[PDB]
Amino acid sequence: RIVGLDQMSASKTKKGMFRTVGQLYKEQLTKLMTTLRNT
Amino acid sequence: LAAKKQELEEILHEMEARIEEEEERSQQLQA
Amino acid sequence: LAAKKQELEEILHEMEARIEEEEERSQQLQA
Amino acid sequence: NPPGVLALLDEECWFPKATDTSFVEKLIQEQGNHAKFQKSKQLKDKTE
Repeated sequence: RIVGLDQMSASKTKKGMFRTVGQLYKEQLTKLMTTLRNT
Repeated sequence: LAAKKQELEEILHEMEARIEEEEERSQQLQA
Repeated sequence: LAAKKQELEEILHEMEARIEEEEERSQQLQA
Repeated sequence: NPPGVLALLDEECWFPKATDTSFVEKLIQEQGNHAKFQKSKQLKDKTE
């Protein structure tokens, strides 16, 4: 898992270092958009 | 060779961690 | 591939040692 | 601009102190100005 205190509340680890909760699906869909931008 | 490739992105991740940890150490030194 | 593997272990060990020493430096000298 | 639902979750996840009800109220307050979110406030059970 991503670095954080008592990970299964007040964790104060680094911000913007590792992958994010989600939104990788969103960027994958945007990449799919870019793939479909030429055909 | 594919395994070596994925270890190369592991190395890139580690160098990014290097930069971030240097920044964190400097910030903590400021305090 | 062998050279990059050796580089991989070297960077792993350096990352471990550096992140350790910086975490003690932060959590002690930050006061 | 005022963040969307996905963006608001993006900030909300990283907060140290947070809860579902506070997030819902904050979303309603920040997006109540916009007229593209129809609402029917007879159901205050976080269904909007």
